[PDB]
Amino acid sequence: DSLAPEDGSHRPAAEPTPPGAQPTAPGSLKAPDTRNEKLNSLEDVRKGSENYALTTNQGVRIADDQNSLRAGSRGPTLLEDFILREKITHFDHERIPERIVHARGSAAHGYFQPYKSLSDITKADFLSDPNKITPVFVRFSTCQGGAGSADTVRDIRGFATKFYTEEGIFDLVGNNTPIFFIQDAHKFPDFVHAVKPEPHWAIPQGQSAHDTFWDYVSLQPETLHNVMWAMSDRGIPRSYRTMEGFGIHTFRLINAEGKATFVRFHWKPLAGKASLVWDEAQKLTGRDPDFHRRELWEAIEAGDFPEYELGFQLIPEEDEFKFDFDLLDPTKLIPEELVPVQRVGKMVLNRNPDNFFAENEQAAFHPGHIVPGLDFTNDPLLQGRLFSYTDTQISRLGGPNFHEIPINRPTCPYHNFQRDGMHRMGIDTNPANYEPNSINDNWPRETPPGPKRGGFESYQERVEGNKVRERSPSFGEYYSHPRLFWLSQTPFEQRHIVDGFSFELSKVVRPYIRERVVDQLAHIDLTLAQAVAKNLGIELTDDQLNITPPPDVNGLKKDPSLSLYAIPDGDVKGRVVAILLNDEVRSADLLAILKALKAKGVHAKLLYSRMGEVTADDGTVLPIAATFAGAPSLTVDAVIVPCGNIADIADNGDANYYLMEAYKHLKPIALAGDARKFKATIKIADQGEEGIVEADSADGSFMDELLTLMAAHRVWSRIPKIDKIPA
Amino acid sequence: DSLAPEDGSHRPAAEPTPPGAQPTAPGSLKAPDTRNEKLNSLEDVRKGSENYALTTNQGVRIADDQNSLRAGSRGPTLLEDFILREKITHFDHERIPERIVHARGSAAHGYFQPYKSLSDITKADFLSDPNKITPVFVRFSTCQGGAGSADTVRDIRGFATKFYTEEGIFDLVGNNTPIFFIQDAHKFPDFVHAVKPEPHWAIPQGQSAHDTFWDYVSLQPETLHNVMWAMSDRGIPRSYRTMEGFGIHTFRLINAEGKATFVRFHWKPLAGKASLVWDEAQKLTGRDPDFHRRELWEAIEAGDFPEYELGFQLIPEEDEFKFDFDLLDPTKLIPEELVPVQRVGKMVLNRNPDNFFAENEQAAFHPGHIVPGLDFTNDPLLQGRLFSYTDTQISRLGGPNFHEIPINRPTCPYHNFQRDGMHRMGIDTNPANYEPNSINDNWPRETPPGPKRGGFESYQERVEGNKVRERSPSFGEYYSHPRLFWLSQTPFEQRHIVDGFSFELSKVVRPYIRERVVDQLAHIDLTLAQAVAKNLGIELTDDQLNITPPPDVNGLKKDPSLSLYAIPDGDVKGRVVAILLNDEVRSADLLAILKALKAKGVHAKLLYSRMGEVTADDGTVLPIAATFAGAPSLTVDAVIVPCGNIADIADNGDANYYLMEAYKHLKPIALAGDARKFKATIKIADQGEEGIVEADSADGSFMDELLTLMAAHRVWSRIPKIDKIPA
Ligand code: HEM
Ligand code: HEM
Repeated sequence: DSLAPEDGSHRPAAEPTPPGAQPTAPGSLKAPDTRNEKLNSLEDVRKGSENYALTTNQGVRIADDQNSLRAGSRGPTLLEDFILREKITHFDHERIPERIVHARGSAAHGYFQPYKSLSDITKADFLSDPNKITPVFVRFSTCQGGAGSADTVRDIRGFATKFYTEEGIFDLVGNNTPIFFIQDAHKFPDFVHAVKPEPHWAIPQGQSAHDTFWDYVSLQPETLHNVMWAMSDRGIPRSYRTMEGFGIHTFRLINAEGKATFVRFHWKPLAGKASLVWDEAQKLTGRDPDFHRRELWEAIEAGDFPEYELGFQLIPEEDEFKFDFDLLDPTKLIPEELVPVQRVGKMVLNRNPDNFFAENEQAAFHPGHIVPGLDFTNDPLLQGRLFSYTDTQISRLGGPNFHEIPINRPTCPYHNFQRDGMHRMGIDTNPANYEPNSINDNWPRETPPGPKRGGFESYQERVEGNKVRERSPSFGEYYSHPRLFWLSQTPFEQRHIVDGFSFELSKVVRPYIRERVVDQLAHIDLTLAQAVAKNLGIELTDDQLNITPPPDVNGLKKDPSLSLYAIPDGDVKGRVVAILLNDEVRSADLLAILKALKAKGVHAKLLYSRMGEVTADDGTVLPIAATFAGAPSLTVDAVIVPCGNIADIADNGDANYYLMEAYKHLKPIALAGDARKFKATIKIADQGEEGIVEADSADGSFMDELLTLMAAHRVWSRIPKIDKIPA
Repeated sequence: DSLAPEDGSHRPAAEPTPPGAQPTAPGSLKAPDTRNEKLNSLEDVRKGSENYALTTNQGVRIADDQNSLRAGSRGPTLLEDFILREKITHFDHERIPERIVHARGSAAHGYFQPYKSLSDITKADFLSDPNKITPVFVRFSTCQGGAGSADTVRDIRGFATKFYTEEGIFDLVGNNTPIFFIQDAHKFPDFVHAVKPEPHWAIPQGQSAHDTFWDYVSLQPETLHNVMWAMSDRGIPRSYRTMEGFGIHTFRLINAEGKATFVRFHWKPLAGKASLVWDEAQKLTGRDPDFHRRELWEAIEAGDFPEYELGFQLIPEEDEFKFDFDLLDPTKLIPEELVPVQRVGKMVLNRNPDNFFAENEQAAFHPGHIVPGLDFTNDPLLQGRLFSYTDTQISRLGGPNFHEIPINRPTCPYHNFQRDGMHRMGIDTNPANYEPNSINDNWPRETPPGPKRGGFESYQERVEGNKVRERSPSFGEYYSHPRLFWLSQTPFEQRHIVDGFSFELSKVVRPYIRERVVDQLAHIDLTLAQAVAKNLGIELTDDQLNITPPPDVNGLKKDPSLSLYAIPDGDVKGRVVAILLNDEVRSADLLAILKALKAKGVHAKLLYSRMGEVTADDGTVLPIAATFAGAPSLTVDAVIVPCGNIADIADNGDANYYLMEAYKHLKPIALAGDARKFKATIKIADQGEEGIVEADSADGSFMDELLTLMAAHRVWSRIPKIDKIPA
């Protein structure tokens, strides 16, 4: 045949295009000129296709790939069909075990560069010079669900970064909240068992809203801090581009003089912090369970590269015990009001992978993979993680040679006396496979530690204690950080936390677990406890009403850096606006709308009651991106309704529903000319309302008003009004 | 210790209870007295818990399961902590590869029994006596998505049954539609690759609504038949209890005299056929991705055992060539108007598993597992399946001894000379591991074929032809079955098919693919092609308008057994009704409502604006099951609103939205007394309308009317009215 069309419409343009303009494709075909040392080094295993003959894996050309070999055209298939058997066998063996946690994830390639040399505090080569660029590979993920679960669940998110440094791979394997649920790695199977689907029936997926999770939390108050972050809007990010990242544990930075400095790692999203609202997130898991995966991929194809600032909280070794919390306790955060985040460098994700399985699914990150200039601490959760990644990757990725899988390979040299193992790629020519050896003059050889290019030596921390299985008494405080978090949130963020706990505990079948969680909230803050209790039909006791609130954290009664929205940081580039078309669109409005959006890097999606095209007043042919039902308001940041023949869409139920949903979800809406007739559906004032942009036409200040609302993300003042709308 | 409450509310009652009344639990604890030979034979591997000490896997009691061993309570974790290392190691290795296809599935144990001896047509032991009971294990599944994807997607469903017979395991591995998409097994990797998530970015999950699927369909017209079924409401079943099951392929039955009879296998749902509507199914993927799994599990815990009647379509050997279609072509169905389904037996699923992973995830089904009395045919899709299941299970389940994993083990004797392999459990004492042998007097020994308890011998079919990779010319007809299916559907079923095609093609980014699909629909039926074209903004050509319709199927212009709903078969037992409460419910209404529902085996869920309890007018304390938002109308089959203080929920946006959503999804709604004020929300006439039950109180005829509507499943007459509602 064949039938790719004559117009060449099958193939997407190899240039940045806005979401939905062209079919997506493998990164190296979408952006062939985007390169980095790692992307180039993968060239040996990239496999093309065009102009090549179809063959078996042994290189034999196939003549007929449509039929098995049989004795007669209606006869039995013959065992000698080696073509069919290789093809079916490889298909039969396609799947590998998904990760134990973080199985649902989306990744991209990029690069990192420090703003200045950090040689006074660390000898890490990748932070030693502002013009030294280090390729990275980043994988973002949910945490509980399987690899086929949905993106916009309520859950913690993983944020893992593989740095291909000149002195080794450093993996920074963090999450989107600055603490973890538990204190010691020994409890990790217990916690993860409690949050994952229950064992009898394997329900629920991607949800902590079930009895065993809340049983565990209620019995293990150390979890309450991260639970508070998960119940807030932090648990439902708008995009991986708009959430923070944290390494959680205190690590060490080691300089050339041997000085150790404690450090906690942060990633700041340069697109700003932004989250969905629960009803929107939950409905989006049904409308588009691949929303975050798609959003990341389309941002990079559009040139809206995710950018993050690496930042360090630095504490001198002499200040280890100066806080009212233990620095080694992963359930405690270090307030930025106490220890500021120093900016360190920028990370840009600018290329999607070519093959998700080969590059994303087989990537292996490990917090153990550190480099000279970095070291660990005794945090008891970090200590046990050091054992687990290595162990799980051998079974997940089939053997001990997972570092030879292309995405995992260092770009710098690697030489040692390790040999064999399943799927061994490297063919070693060294005469010796042991050291010391004389037969190869002891090569490859050990290298002493030094200021640069030196071997790894651990910091010589003094260890003094008996061999004990004991929690440090300093870790036995569970309510002051949850309280600090609570008081740092805005009133509307506090309401959403309450709503999250209420919704989750309403799904817990055993009422006494609900009551025990409420009792724990009474140890954090009474207003919080009472608001959740009222939603659960629970009444606090007199004793509960008199629980003394936990102490402030080093005199802090709040830290605004813990809130998503108290300090504006809203950027609109990369956001999307739905434009609800009609069959006689006033092109003056459309011109003005698209020009204003284009100027700020905001994308548009043209919607209608059907697919195809509609023609504007002026004759302009407009292509329809999707239908009102086909691409609901859940997927956009704002909605504009231009003037024209509004009767065409005024009696359309889907069109009205579109605005009711967007209104409920606090998204800015802009109506021009006769589009103002839609105000009745969303029942608000004859004279108007903050959050609803309206004018006779879409001109000068109309688009400016709409853009200012989008920079603020959502219209929080509309909260009290949304409860009367049936949406 | 003592974390369980002293009223014993942590533990669910060991007796049938309605959905939501008690926490769910492992089958053997929930129904200890429900037994069968297979369930009894698994007792040797069932492990309890209560009153035992916590140990390592080697039997060593653990003292402190809260902490790792470290040097000092704030020191480093020590390598010698063997307890931590075993616990983390086992956790790190929990996952196994998911099934290549049908990775999402839900299973239960039950039993089968034939109505009468079928010895005249088959010597299969399990079909030989009405008193012979055969334990079964059934796994239902979706087909495209991973194990963590959602249940109510649009997709084919798998229906696999493992019969533990006295002469061997027979697995009947079928789907919920009577044909498959492709003709020859060589194309299975191509088709599956096309429907699964696209390889560069691994989107979309659980959906065929993407370009590669429709590209393949457009290029391979053999797919159109199953595609028609998938786009119909067949692709979105209400529950696994309410869908049909088919083996698809023509197999053979072989009696004791050696006569072969062609057979196609059917499962009829005794609960009747019933599906969701697309908007409901897609929203239910977000609100409860585990809806079918949960529904199956809770039906069994309630005593609403899923029941299916096994039926055979039987064709004499000499009638092989008497149809317009080839009996070996799996893209063609055998119309029940031509060859009736003979009732054969009943299957009842009456016990859930104890551990989903151990029993469901490791279950292994193979269509090649047949028993004497059955045989295969040359259907080329079935022939290639024979090779694939064995192959894939060794990698999925770790080795060649997967038949020793408890759920997969036969209940009958198994003895042979096979030895070793990974994870070997059986310790063979036979002196010989080969035959022929004299050292063990040749045991175990082969057995001749015979009427009962004999060895397997294949039916001696004549084979005549050259070795060729060639499709039979008899399979080259692709549009008459699609058209037969189309014409057999009700008008509302036809609209739902049109809507499915239009929705899915609107998600295809390359417009030419949409056009190619429409052209293939114009070879099936012009009305169908025009309606889908209109929704895509596509205009058929004059040549497309003149394509002659394909021929009838052996004189048939329709067959009502292909419709879900043209012949009523509606059962209400097991269905559920939402009851929207208010703070002063009129208990006369509630007593009448609940007793009427209870008499027909219909469940109820009492909803309110919060959790806890509400008090009825006469002091009756009413326990709240869930909130309006917490348990949406998506999860119920009907909604009743009793009288009382309606002002309490009349202003509630969620309560109104609950009715608008239920109304739009065609569910019966019943309003009593003051609850009739809600009619304005759903814009129903003053006089009333069919599908809305209304009266002054919930008495005599009110509940009979509502139950009548529930037996008809949905209110199809309301279809024209739902478009004006913004829901
Ligand atoms: C501060 C606490 C933790 C953080 C921030 C964290 C973060 C993550 C992330 C982001 C991933 C996915 C990396 C990817 O995208 O492939 C991951 C995977 C994993 N984590 Fe951790 N995790 C933490 C605690 C733990 C603990 C305590 C253990 C066990 C002792 C653990 C065991 C695992 C395992 C087994 C995997 C799968 C790795 C693989 O298959 O390649 N995690 N974790
Ligand atoms: C009439 C056509 C087909 C039907 C009705 C069918 C049905 C099913 C069902 C219901 C399952 C899941 C069983 C379970 O619940 O574990 C399954 C699995 C599977 N199917 Fe088939 N299938 C068909 C065609 C094919 C073909 C043509 C092939 C390959 C040549 C194939 C390969 C597989 C594989 C590899 C699995 C996974 C088995 C395992 O891991 O245990 N299927 N199929």
